Amino acid sequence: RVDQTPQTITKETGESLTINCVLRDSNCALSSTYWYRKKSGSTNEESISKGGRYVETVNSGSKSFSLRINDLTVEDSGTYRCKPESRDAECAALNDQYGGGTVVTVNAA
Repeated sequence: RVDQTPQTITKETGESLTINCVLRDSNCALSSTYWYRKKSGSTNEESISKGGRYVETVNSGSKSFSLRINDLTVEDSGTYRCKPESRDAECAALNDQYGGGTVVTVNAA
């Protein structure tokens, strides 16, 4: 199970936010990690390219990974989710588990 927190975030333009995910109840190693977002109202789930304003931090030992997004704009509003992937029947079945989502609101400032 992927525990993603918080469930909602509201920030002003220019601020930053951090989402945290932890893979629990699994024997699987945290090998690879992915982040996705669907812009508010949109159909399209987009992959998030790590780097720049999107700063991922990983702790392999605790199977925790977080995304800090800096310099927020209105266009960052959306639903975000995380997904681990493992290199074991169970671990093929970690590349099917996602975090439960974070609704992000960034207000014009």
